Amino acid sequence: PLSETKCTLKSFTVEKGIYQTSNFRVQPTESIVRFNLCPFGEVFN
Amino acid sequence: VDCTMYICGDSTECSNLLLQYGSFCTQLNRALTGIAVEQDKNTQEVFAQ
Repeated sequence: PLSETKCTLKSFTVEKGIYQTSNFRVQPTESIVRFNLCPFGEVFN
Repeated sequence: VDCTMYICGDSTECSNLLLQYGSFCTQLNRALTGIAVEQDKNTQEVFAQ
């Protein structure tokens, strides 16, 4: 995370202060899919 | 405001194209940061003399 800021200033000298490096995101663990009756027991049987 | 995420929601398909507009993504942050940096300079000089 230190090396990515020096690429933002393009400089090898990094002045004393706070610099905003690229954002981070939390990433997803998994997908969650969540969802009468036709008379096939009355037709087929 | 993060241009990359705002414009393109979490999707590289849109993220790729954004690379073609160059600095439009970044320079906004530079503008906003340019604002937010001095926003504390305002409060700095007004209240703490």
